Amino acid sequence: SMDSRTKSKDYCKVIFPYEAQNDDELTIKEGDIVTLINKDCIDVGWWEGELNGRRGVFPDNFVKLLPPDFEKE
Repeated sequence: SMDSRTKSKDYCKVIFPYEAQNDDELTIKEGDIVTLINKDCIDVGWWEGELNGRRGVFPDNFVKLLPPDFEKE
């Protein structure tokens, strides 16, 4: 039962579609919401998040970081 138990979290709204080229990547569909878990370093413009129970990496250029007020959990 993979779940999150932390206060310092982050959420992002899928602005555009993006299929994970591999298991290492994460798939996202426009309109959906991805939970930001980590943030790549050498991968400028890429962040690590989770969606539909799938954790991976995706282009930050295809997602919109939610405000500090918007908090699902």
